[PDB]
Amino acid sequence: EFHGPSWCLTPADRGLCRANENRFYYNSVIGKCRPFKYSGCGGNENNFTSKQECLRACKKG
Repeated sequence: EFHGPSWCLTPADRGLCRANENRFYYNSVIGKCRPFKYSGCGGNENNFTSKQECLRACKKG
């Protein structure tokens, strides 16, 4: 059904810069966006800052 992009089901990038942030990662198992300590610079393009945007993007309802 979906084309299958390459940045919504990728593993949460957490290993590059050195900053203890808090981005919302979309879990492909439960579907809910679980916040994770994002390193910072470098990583995939799925680093959300809120939860309403994470669901409105990969879920789109």
